[PDB]
Amino acid sequence: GFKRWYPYIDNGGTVIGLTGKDYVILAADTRLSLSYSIYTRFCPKISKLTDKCIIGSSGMQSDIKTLHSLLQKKIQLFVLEHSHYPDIHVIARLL
Amino acid sequence: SMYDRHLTIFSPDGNLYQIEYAIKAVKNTNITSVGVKGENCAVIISQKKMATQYISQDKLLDYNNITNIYNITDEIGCSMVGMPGDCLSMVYKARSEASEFLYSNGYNVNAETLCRNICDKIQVYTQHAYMRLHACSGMIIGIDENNKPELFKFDPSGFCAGYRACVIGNKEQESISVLERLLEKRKKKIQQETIDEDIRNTTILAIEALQTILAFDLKASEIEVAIVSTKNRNFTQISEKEIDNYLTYIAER
Amino acid sequence: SYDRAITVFSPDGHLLQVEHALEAVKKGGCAVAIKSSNFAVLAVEKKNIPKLQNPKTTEKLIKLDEHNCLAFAGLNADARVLVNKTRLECQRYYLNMDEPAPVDYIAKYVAKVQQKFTHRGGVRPFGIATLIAGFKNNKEICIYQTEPSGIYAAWKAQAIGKNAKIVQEFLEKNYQENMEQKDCIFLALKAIFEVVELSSKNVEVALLTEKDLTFIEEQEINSMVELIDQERTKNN
Amino acid sequence: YDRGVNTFSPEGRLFQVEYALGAIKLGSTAVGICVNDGVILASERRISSTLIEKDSVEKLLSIDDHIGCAMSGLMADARTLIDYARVECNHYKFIYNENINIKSCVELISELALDFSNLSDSKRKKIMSRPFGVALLIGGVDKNGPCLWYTEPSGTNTRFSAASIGSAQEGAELLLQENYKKDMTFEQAEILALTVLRQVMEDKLSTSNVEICAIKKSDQTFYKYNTDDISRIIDVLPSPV
Amino acid sequence: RNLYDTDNIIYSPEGRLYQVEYASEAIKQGTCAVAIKSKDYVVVSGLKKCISKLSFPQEKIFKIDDYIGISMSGITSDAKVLTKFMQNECLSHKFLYNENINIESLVRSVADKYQKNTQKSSKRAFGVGLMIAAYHNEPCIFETRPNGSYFEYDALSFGARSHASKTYLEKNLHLFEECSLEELILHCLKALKCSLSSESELTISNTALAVVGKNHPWQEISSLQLEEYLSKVKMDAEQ
Amino acid sequence: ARRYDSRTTTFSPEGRLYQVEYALEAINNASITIGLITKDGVILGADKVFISKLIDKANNYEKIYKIDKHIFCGVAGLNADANILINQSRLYAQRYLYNYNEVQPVSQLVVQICDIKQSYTQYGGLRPYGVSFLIGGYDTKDGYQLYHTDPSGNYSGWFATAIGTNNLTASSVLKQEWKNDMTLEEGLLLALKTLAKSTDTEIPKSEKIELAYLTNKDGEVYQKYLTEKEIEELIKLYTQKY
Amino acid sequence: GSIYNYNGGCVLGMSGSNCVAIACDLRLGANTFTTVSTKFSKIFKMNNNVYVGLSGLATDIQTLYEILRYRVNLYEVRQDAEMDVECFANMLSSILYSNRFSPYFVNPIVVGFKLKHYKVNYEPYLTAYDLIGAKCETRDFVVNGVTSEQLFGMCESLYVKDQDENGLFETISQCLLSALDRDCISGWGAEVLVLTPEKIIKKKLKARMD
Amino acid sequence: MADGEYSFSLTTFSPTGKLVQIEYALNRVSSSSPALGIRAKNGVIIATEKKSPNELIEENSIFKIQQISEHIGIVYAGMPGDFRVLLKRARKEAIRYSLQYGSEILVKELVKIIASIVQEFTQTGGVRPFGLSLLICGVDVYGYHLYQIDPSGCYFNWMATCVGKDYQNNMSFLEKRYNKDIEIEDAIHTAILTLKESYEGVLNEKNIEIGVAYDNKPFKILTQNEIKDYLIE
Amino acid sequence: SAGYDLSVSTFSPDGRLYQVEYIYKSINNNNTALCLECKDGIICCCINSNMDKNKMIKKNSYNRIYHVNNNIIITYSGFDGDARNIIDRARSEANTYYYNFHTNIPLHILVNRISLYIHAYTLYWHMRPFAASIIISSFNEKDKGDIYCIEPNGACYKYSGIVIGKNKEMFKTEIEKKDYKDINVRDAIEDIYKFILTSDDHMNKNNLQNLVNFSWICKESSYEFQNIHEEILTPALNKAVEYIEKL
Repeated sequence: GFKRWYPYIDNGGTVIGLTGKDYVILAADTRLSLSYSIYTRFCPKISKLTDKCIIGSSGMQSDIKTLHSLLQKKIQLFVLEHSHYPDIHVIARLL
Repeated sequence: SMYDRHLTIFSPDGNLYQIEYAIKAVKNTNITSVGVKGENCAVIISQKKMATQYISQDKLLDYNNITNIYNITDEIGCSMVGMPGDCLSMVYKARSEASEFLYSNGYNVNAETLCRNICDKIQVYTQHAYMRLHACSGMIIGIDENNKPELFKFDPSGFCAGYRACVIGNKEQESISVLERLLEKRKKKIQQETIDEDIRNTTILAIEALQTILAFDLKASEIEVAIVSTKNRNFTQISEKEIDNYLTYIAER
Repeated sequence: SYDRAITVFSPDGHLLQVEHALEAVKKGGCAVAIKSSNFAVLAVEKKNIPKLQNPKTTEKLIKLDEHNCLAFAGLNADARVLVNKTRLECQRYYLNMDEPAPVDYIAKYVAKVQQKFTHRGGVRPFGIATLIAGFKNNKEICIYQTEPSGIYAAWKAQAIGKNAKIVQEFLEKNYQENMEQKDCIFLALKAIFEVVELSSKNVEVALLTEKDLTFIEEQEINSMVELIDQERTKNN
Repeated sequence: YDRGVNTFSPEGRLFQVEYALGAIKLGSTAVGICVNDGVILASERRISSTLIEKDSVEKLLSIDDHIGCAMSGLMADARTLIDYARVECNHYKFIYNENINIKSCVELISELALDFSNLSDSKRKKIMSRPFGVALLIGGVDKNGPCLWYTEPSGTNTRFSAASIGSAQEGAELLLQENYKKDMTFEQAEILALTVLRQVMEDKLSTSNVEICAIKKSDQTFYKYNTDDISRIIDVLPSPV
Repeated sequence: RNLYDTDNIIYSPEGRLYQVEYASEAIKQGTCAVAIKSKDYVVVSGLKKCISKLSFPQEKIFKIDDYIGISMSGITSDAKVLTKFMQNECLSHKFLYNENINIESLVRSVADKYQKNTQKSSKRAFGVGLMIAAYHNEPCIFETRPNGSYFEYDALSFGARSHASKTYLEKNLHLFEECSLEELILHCLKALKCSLSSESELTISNTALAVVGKNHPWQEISSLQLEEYLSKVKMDAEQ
Repeated sequence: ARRYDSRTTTFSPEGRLYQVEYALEAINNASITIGLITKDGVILGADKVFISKLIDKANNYEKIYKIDKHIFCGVAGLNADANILINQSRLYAQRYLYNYNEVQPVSQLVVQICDIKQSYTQYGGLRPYGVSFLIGGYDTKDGYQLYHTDPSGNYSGWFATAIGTNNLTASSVLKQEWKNDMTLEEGLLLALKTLAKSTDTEIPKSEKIELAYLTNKDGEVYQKYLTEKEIEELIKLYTQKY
Repeated sequence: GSIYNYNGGCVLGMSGSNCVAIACDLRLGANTFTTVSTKFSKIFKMNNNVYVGLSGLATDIQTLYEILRYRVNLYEVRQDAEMDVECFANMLSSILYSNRFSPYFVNPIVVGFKLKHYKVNYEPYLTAYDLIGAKCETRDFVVNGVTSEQLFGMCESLYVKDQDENGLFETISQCLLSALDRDCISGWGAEVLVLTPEKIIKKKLKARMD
Repeated sequence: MADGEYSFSLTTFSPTGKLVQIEYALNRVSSSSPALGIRAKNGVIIATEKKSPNELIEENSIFKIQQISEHIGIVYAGMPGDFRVLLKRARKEAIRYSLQYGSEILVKELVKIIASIVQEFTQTGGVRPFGLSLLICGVDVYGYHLYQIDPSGCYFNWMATCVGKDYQNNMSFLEKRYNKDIEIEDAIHTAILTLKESYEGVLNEKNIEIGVAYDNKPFKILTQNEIKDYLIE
Repeated sequence: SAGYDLSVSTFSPDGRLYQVEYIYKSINNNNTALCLECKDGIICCCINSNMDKNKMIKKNSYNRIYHVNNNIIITYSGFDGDARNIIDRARSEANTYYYNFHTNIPLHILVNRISLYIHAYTLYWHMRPFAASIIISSFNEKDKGDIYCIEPNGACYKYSGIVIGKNKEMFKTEIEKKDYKDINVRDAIEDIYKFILTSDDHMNKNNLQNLVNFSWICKESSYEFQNIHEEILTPALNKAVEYIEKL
């Protein structure tokens, strides 16, 4: 017979954050891997959400891309419906 | 009420005037079809004429495409007279009914049962107020499972019946008289016919009947003739050349 | 499923179906509810053919749940369906909160149902007005009155149904606060008989306390009716 | 009647919406005033009799901590709209962890009000079978400071610095137009509100026939006025001449 | 009596749909808007209706997407439903395909939304018109009607007494193609002023103005720049 | 299509429901149905409408119907509507038995069927049921019971009552003659008297009479639908007693 | 099968001359070895000519009995007659099959009289079922329940054709008791119903209680 | 359409309490070709007038007497399409009963189910009533039955009856010569004589259909030759 | 009329459906569309003369000629929204046919399906019937041209050349003079421009450029849909115009 297909894969990579008094650093490596092979050496893990807010993710690349794009869509819709850009805290609750 | 002639509801005398008006709409098309049964065959003859409707007939119209005879299955065809949208709709309903029957039961529907199922469908239009009646009257022919021809006719009221011969069109009392005379004249012979002789006689009777009804000289290009027999159980039209030969024989007699 | 808008705005800006429901309510019997320190008296006209109709069957003063009762005027069948909906909601509230439903919550629910039936396709409004007596969560006694439009208010004393204006005006100039049970009962009887024939068999009276809903006995009503007849004859 | 609810008139106006507009001209009069320090809502209450409990009936409801509302027209419809606004404002608060902007609440209310038009099946299906026949004044304080908004059965929302609704709408609006000023401080806003209400109220102004609420910019918290506050405003009022 | 204007699915003996035509009539009652375009820019200008002295002017133009904006005339709630639909279609297209939607396809979808509301007795036509201005490989202006038709324009105007603005636009249509953004704005504002009531004037309060072009995302004009433009318009009107 | 809607569930300018008034007119135009409670059981009697001598008059009761073992009804109004609602009420009684493992109290059954009728008056766009029911039964909670329902979903309990045509005369006869403790025989004779007086005659006719009663004897409830012979015997007794 | 061992129990039907008998054990088991009741009858009267014996899972016994009572009562009120035993048997088969894939865990028997109106002749009628409604019409005896093998042996060995009511009672009671004495999860009393067209005799046997 | 706001009753009460649509369906029936049934001692007969419009139609294609199951037959007076629909429904209900209970559907049960179906069409939204009356005859354990079903959904139990045109005079003629103790042959002769007294002119084996259920036998439709034999006398 | 013309589902006592006739009147009042079979292709032309006073419309932006599979021309006269609806349905049927069978939907089957779709909106009392007539046509080497015209009543007929919409009678009178089965599409262009000049009095040689849509399926276009280039329409327009101004 055929085994049930597993819908998860870890594409690897790290995201690192560090706050300051008036700044925040978010860094991420760009490798995209599959098991012990490299799909590509350049797959950015950080997406810009607002002028003052970005998001960085690690895990399954298809999920990360869909989630970043969904969050960007929701935020643009929020901007159109409510006339202002959501603060980082609003986005945190929404995520 | 004031709307008893608008919906399919009874009027004070018990009539459903919408059914009568749909039948009149069929009559208004000015199209005449005739079906005739033989001993081992059946024929339908119709005018290759556009139904009198809002638009008229252009000289750029492709007259070969004008028809009122359709195949339901390989072995079952029909004439559909009435509003062309309704006639096409009834053709598709009949085709789907036949196909569903075949799949469900593993054998082809015969003409009688297909007519009765179609009329079951039409009755729903006659009882539900929100649906318009299909202004369409039809004739269905086929060869049943005992190698006998069938001739059945339905009309907008959902009433169907088998016939020795039938006419759809404007006049139908005088058409019935003409057909009765032709049938008794054919019956009074006692010689036994061959299959081919039977088919020839049936087709000639159908053509002569349509001609005596319409009261003018039929041109082979303006009429269509379809046959089913025990020699060839497929519902097939005949060529314009064979129709012309039948017409030349009829005229010279 | 039928979906036509039955209640619509007339050119004047009125919901004529709601006003016709109000007419139905005005064709009902009179009901009076009076409030006190920790009890309420509810009374309602009785109509019953003598010796043939059974009086114990028809119920215009009914118990929703442990602590809430209801009187109504207007169409009986509408009232029965609305009352069963209200009992169901009482129990649903108890299940979802682990506490019995307060009186104000139930009044708001009843008014919401009536409003909703003025604002949904394919339904007509309830032809009933209701008086709801019960306890709030602070154990305070309250009386609410709802109407077919869905509007409600709390009252110290109120009458609904046919001839409700006469009863209302009477109650205005005769109602005191923190009256004793017997005096509140007597006031309710006087209010109801302001517009209904004087008789014991023409009125049903109940008293609402924290404990339960208790209907006043026949003999007590007859004695109070004799008192009313005496005061009437002596006043004439 | 003969028509359907979605019919246009020959001048391109929905008959039902126009009729609903004639229902909002009824009821107690309310006035909203929005100045820099906050927004004030004041309404007259039309007590039908001494037997009615004043606490029960109220024309100034709070939609959220930072939003209040005055209403006119059909009170059952108004309560339906207000309950919907409360649910929606709290859902916004849950999914965004912040107070909803007043204008967004007004938009939600207006869409609910117009739902009878059956214009689109997106999200919930049509349930309301007619307009609401309610006009509202919705004031509150959001990140943009105090603001006063007006919504009516046609679904148009308009922002005001001061406005009025109810039976005495026109007289109150005349008084507001000629007296309102932008740099007005809060106490002067209260004085103006009660002066207008007293001038247009059939009864004589007093602590029991007038209700007040304010949403000050200092704390963005809807606050109801008890008897002491109304007493102070009344006793600081001008002469009735 | 008409006997044919009661329901939206009924043709009159002349082949007309009266309910849809009434929905269109609603459009002529709105405030005036003007859209004109050069080879690189589309300028949209409209009048903001004021209810009373103490009221804030109503909003006339709306952003749909980075390079798409609309103006409307007619029933505001209808326009809001359509605005939400367009914003969602654009954002969903960006989400799915990572590109800015084709403006023709969006306008066709809007017109089909219009059309579906005219075929059933349980619906009514949207009682609003949409003027759509975008830059997608070129400036473009579209109009959508309650009957489900849409048209592309080089200059467009509708609303109450928009025939004066249309006269102005027809007169100067030849100029708009080659004129600079400043000149295009002046032309749009003058066309809008041509629809003004006698006593009225164009002010920062009651005038909505947006630009969108090749490298210029949809953007409303600020009060200071708008005021300078209005002053220039008045000065060259005095001439 | 709204032009064809008759608006059945719409209030009238006086808070009336016209379809319900007309259904009540139809019920008033139906043959008399009477009922009364003795100490021995509930009696239901009815006048049969003549159609032809060729109707099959054997075991053919058309106005009194068994709903359950302890419940049975009399009908006044449209017989087909009544057949629908009788089927429904039989279902309701059996459903109560299924859910609770005990027979349904009579008032609960009456309430369920009356809810059906009220719902037709309030929801939808259909005409109401044109039937009045005289529902009688026995249960341990309330003893012998008798109820009257109308198209509006209304009902009420009675010690004796009549519905259908000329219910005024029958009701007056019952009010004069009905007593608080009657025996089954006295009840049946009184039922025959009121049936005869409402049909404008003096000696009733067996062919035109349906009589049934419902007794709780020795702990079980039993229903007797009197035949033409038993009714003939009772008619003889009535003509003796009057 | 373990589900059927949860409660235990069995039922037995037998016919004589113008008589028929139905018998069951009285135990309600739990967890296959704990006796929680000794008056749990598996025999149910549908009407005077139709009885059903329901062995198996007690919850399913009660549920199916309630369904059957509902159906019989509706049929008989609509028709104004007593349901014929064969119609009832076919109906029970159809009800069991309607749950073909999530069945009631029951092992029914039907015992009664088939009436053949000329006077009236009363022909004994017996049928045994499986849980999905397969039917076995028989003239001598029917069995069902976890004790089926023992009952089959006892009946095959002891059944005697055309016995009178007393002989029928003795035979069916002996068959039931001997079968029960070999079952760990059945017994604790036996009820025996002997049917004739005129009377029903209900007996409780002095049986083993271990 | 069917559902939605467009589902409202087309049959409604008039001020006098009458449901006029049912009356109009009744008129439609009273204008239809006569039918009748007779309950005899050991059988029940249903007979109908089947008058061929023209010599072209095939009589066998028109059968106004149909079998619902073994032992149950049906004839109608009124609209034939309605009859076809109701006959299909009756056959379906007969087999549904047979699947549940194994045996054949009792005549009363079938009649009640079909009457309820007919009644639905006088109350449900968006439809007209059926324009016909049905006579249902059959034999079961409980004897022989002859039932009529009216457009309203009321059903009657008959010893003998006639529906369709001239049915008052036909019923007078039939009650003049019906007794409970007739035989099958006498009943068939009486049915033929009634249909002759109604029909104008001369009847024959083509102008009428006859169906019998007698001596606990399956329902059968008399052939042309059998009826001709009945017509010889 | 007489109350029988308020619904598409009520026959009049004379057997006519009046809502359908009113739709026909609407279509006959609308702009003109024609399709013509030539020797080596079919040629379609839409004359948008109703828009002659719409001076600000973007030049050549309103086109009523669409295509299905890049080899079937579909055009209309009547409401634009209804026509777009029907064209969407035509394309949806083509997609479904391809999905089921992996070959393009034959023209006549597609015509039947479209006509049935249209006819279904004439059957119920709550749906507005489509106010548009449709021309659907194709052309290939072995079969020559196929032109079908679908009516609002749902009747589809086959033509060698068809004119729908306003002034169709005069256009037909002009078309019928010559047998175009022996003329090439390029040569037919000038004839069509001449017919437009003569028959539509709203059309002059000034607005002929921006008011006429031209498309064809011919040998030159490899028997696939194509809008006729302006470099072909220009000489033909000029020649028709000078010829007309001569007489």
